[PDB]
Amino acid sequence: GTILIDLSPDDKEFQSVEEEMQSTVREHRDGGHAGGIFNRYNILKIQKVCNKKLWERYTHRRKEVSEENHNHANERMLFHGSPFVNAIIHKGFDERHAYIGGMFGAGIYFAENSSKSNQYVYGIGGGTGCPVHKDRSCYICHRQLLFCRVTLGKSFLQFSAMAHSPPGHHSVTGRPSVNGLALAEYVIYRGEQAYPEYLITYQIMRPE
Ligand SMILES: O=C(O)COc1ccc(-c2nc3ccccc3c(=O)[nH]2)cc1
Ligand SMILES: [Zn+2]
Repeated sequence: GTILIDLSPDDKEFQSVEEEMQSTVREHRDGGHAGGIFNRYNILKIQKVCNKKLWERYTHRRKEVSEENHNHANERMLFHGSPFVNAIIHKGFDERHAYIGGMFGAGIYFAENSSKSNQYVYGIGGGTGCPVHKDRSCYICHRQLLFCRVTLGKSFLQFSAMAHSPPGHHSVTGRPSVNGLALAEYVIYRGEQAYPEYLITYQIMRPE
């Protein structure tokens, strides 16, 4: 059911997604071990992910959440990096895309910082890096991230340095409690609460 539509670099939509990607890069406490060393990206392509069935799955669940939370879906646009990106865009998010060992239990994790999601493109901890060169900081190989529409509903706040969401909540928020520059991370426990809106193809760029 999925089609991918290329956005032109001239399109205001391309430009606003690129800006969110670039402006949410930060330094990581691993010095770049997982995701590589970079301050910005080379954006090669941005595609809209269009799947009627998956869209309707997401909006159905969004209405349920909304109606459980005084007509407030608490919808965000967040990044997701995954070795399963090509399955997610065709079949949607589900229990197979969960981070079983994540800090907030088995769920599907999203980030405000694009560079945090970049650490997962080649797997947990960056895995063994790119398939071609076995390099977590590869500057040649093309990487992909998703920029996703995510329904948080009532989110349980965890202050901090598939399972079920906590009773009375639709999600968990991991609030950064030590690194003052880190943005929040989020976890949902139902795949229907995210839609993989944009597929972004990019390279990390070697600092000069
Ligand atoms: O590789 C596996 O075994 C299961 O596959 C995955 C797939 C994705 C992520 C993942 N974790 C995150 C944690 C915090 C913030 C953002 C993210 C993110 O973007 N992706 C972890 C494991
Ligand atoms: Zn490579």
